[PDB]
Amino acid sequence: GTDITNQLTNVTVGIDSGTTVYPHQAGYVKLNYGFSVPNSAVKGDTFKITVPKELNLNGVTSTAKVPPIMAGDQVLANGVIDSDGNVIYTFTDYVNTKDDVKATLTMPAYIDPENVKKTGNVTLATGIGSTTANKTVLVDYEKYGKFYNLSIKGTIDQIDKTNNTYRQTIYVNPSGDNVIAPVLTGNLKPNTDSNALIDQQNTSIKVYKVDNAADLSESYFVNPENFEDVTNSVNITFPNPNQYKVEFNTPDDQITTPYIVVVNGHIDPNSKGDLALRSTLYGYNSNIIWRSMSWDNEVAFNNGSGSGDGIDKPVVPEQPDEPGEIEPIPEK
Ligand SMILES: [Mg+2]
Ligand SMILES: [Mg+2]
Ligand SMILES: [Mg+2]
Repeated sequence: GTDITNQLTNVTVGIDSGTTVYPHQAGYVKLNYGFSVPNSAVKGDTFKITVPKELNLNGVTSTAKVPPIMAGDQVLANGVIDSDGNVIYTFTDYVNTKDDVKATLTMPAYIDPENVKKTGNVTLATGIGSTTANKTVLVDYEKYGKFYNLSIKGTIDQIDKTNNTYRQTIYVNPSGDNVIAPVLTGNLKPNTDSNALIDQQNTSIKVYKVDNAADLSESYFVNPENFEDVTNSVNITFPNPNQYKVEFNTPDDQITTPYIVVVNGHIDPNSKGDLALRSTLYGYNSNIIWRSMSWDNEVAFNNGSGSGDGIDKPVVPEQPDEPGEIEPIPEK
């Protein structure tokens, strides 16, 4: 179990991405590593990759998998994230019989909103031993949309091209206003050829209640101690084609704090369209006027380009036709 980090040779480390990264358009940076393994290495030896706290490796959730390093079709090393957030790779028995091994590794890295608190420049740094790479990038977060007492901010946190999935978060009432009888709907962005498939089989939804608006930062981060899972209290349905509906039904029939809706859905691999979505928050004000406010999220399901050029903005939809009723397709 010798830490041979300093014994690796021909080491290269790099950070690749555009000058601007868009976390809510499934944007991420690519961390790359290259190195030659000394022949003295044996099964059990390890090496450490220094990871900056500003990034979340391989995914936006804690369950993201650390990819193994390969040698031909054999696993060269298996990695794990330690208590410091760094990655520890442990060599397999491949090094016991193979000499002159040269390896590479690329891991997508997402912006960690807990450590990047608002739109601005951030200096990213990663490395192996004394071989480090640095890059300053501009991280962009859009302010939430607000129409009367209805505020909303939708996102697309990441997509998985091979498994045809995507993860989206919708921040309901980030402004902390008073909303009576609120309802959230998620549709395909209208008049577009969206590739999303929204239904009971393809869409998993969880809802969390935030203690207060003050607990939601400009990068939309909420400390785990300030939100709790209330999926049991809302009514989730899919009343129309490719549309989900979340009725909050709180005890007072009013919400005064933000709510986080996490959507894990799927894409139609045979669709030639992009992942285009429109989220709409409905609600009454004190004067019982039923209104609706939307937010559009769109990203190309190409994977080729990191991100950028997508869509992440507010949209005022045609207001509801009937009070208390949602629209099958929120246009305008
Ligand atoms: Mg060896
Ligand atoms: Mg982090
Ligand atoms: Mg706040």
